[PDB]
Amino acid sequence: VDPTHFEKRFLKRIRDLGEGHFGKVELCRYDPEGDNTGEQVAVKSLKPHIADLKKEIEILRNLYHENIVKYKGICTEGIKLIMEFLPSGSLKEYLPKNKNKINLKQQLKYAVQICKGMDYLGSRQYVHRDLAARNVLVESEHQVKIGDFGLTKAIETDKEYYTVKDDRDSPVFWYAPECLMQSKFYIASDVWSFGVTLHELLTYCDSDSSPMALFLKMIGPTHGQMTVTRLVNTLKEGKRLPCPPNCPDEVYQLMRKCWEFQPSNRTSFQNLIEGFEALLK
Amino acid sequence: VDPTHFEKRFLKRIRDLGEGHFGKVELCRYDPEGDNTGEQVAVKSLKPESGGNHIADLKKEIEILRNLYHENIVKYKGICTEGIKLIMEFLPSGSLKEYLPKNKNKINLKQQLKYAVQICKGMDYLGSRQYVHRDLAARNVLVESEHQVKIGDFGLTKAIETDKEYYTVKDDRDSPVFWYAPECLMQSKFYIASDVWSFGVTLHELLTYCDSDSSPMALFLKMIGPTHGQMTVTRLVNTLKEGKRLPCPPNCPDEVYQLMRKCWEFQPSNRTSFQNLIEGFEALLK
Ligand SMILES: N#CCC1(n2cc(C(N)=O)c(NC(=O)C3CC3)n2)CCN(Cc2ccc(-c3ccccc3)cc2)CC1
Ligand SMILES: N#CCC1(n2cc(C(N)=O)c(NC(=O)C3CC3)n2)CCN(Cc2ccc(-c3ccccc3)cc2)CC1
Repeated sequence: VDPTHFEKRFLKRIRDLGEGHFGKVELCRYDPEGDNTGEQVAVKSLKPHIADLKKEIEILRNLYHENIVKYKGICTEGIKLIMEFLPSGSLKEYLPKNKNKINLKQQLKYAVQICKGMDYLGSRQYVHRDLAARNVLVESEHQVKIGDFGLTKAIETDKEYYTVKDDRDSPVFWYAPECLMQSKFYIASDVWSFGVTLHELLTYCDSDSSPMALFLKMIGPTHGQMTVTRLVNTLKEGKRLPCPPNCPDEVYQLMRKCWEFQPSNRTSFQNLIEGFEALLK
Repeated sequence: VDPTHFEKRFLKRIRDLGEGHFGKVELCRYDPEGDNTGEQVAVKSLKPESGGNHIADLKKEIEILRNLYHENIVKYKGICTEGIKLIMEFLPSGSLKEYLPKNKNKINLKQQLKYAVQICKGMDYLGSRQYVHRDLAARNVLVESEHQVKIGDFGLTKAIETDKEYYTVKDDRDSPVFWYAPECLMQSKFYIASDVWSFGVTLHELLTYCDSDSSPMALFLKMIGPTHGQMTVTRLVNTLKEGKRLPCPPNCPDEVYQLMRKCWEFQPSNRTSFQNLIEGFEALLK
């Protein structure tokens, strides 16, 4: 018996966790005894892209880090990705609900854990390209995990970036200017996304101070097909998301190093881990 | 009786000639005698659910056109007030987009260069009055006769301040991006030199008889290509940064393509002027 082979006939749908417009992530129970005692799993599948999900499956199968969601296996009819279920969900769901329990010290420990997870990915020559609070899962009050790798791409040995072709669904309010301007994705681009994610974590993912809400207030909400060129212009003039309420200036200064215009001038994940650990002493 | 005062009760709507986001231009007959012998007129008006600044902007447009007098600018006729309406002459041939595909056999290169000259004279008259047009495209160039064109819409026209070189725009979501200079796409800044860049695109349209399969939009989307209703403009900017331009129209001589390329220098200060373009076409027509 292969423990990473899930039979379709025992994978019972409970409900949806998430949707792109090419597929979904569902809560199922793997229940081979038919009595509802089976483990709950998160199951990624396509609407009725296949090559892309097969590559994503193969990336996650071979990642093993305490701050990366666990691969559990596949269901093959078409193919489904079986992952551990984290019932606390993303930081976007968990933080608004748990402000009273989650103080600054705990936010800096989640930041360190996100940086460790990201630096392990970068070490395997991957660029994530979708690092946001909605993709960071809460394992417990004390631990988070990167929970989705839908846009993760390999960087070829002795290249520095991956160039993207399908960009129409880009999370632009999280993207470094080289991604907006030239569709180029470097590890330094994930560091820029991490700065935005840290901004979300420090605002407890409140929807009224999201990266999108705050950038739209800055550039104007009614520019349609010009939205992205105004955002790049704004970033060109030096403007950045403001210091979160209650956020100490030396945390804000580590965030700002994620957002130097030029990839080569941004902080490393290792430098961020050291900065946060210094603040935690 | 003011001949520029059109009474609503005599303005009979016939059909739509054009539609934007906030208003339309309609073919009407102004028929005071009630017997269908009145003149046909083109009528610009706002949609009911109009919006914030649209009335102010149409009233500015009306004052702009009222005081333009040039043989290659559509003629103001008057207004209708009740929800103000701009009354213009009606040109039954329509725009180059309607006319050129139907009339390839009679419109040869010499006639195309004369139309280019007449567009540049109209544009240089508008520039002379400190206006930037910001919408110069074949769909806004009307055909008076086989021998004459007129610039027939001023919906985006603005005054450049005395001792400024550009106008900065804020309402941009409906921009004709495949006609826009990089400084318009990147900074929403509009110079007379920006209208020169649009003129070069409009020349390309004229030289392709406005065929839809070689439109500026079709040719740029095949270059960049059809990516997202959110990243399209930043790919287009990148394409232009790298030096890519619309190719030479089939049958277009290189000496005409070279006048068109002087329109499309990346830096506004490096682009040809309208008076230079007129000179170059006139040299070719000799
Ligand atoms: N991490 C995280 C958040 C997502 N996620 C994963 C888990 C987990 N493993 O437990 C989870 N948990 C919860 O929501 C619990 C109820 C509170 N949410 C995973 C991504 N998904 C969005 C998504 C992204 C990509 C696709 C997709 C699939 C195939 C092809 C193309 C795109 C589909 C959905 C949102 C939920
Ligand atoms: N020139 C030219 C082509 C337009 N146009 C003007 C005329 C004319 N005077 O004869 C014309 N003629 C024809 O089409 C004949 C039948 C073949 N077309 C005018 C502009 N319009 C587009 C447009 C532009 C702006 C607005 C607008 C109105 C109010 C508020 C905001 C925007 C509405 C429509 C397209 C047709």
